Amino acid sequence: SIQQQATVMLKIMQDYDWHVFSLVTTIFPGYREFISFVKTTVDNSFVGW
Amino acid sequence: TVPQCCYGFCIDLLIKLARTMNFTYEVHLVADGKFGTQERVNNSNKKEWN
Ligand SMILES: *[C@@H]1O[C@H](CO)[C@@H](O)[C@H](O)[C@H]1NC(C)=O
Ligand SMILES: *[C@@H]1O[C@H](CO)[C@@H](O)[C@H](O)[C@H]1NC(C)=O
Repeated sequence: SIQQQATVMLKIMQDYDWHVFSLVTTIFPGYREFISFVKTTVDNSFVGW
Repeated sequence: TVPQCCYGFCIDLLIKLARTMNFTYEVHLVADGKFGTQERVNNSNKKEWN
């Protein structure tokens, strides 16, 4: 699903030392969950980059 | 969770605040017995304090 693919992409960003990123999304209805998940992971700061 | 008798500077300040702002004090000790900060635990996915 989108949730686990997002985690894999965030692990890829952890690798290669990529810390700054921008979100570009379409009006596709199936990506509001993606935006919410990315925002929640950004709010998660106890671990990770 | 037996009731103890804790007192000192902080309780005096709390009593002053309660008298000045109509507060009621229900002092209870922290279960963890520590100040509590950010730390990593099992299933490290959510950000939480202790
Ligand atoms: C809190 O401050 C406001 C503004 O000064 C005051 O009107 C109010 O009475 C205060 N609260 C108490 C419990 O006194
Ligand atoms: C505290 O409560 C009593 C009764 O409820 C009231 O008469 C008194 O004015 C209150 N104190 C303040 C600072 O508002």
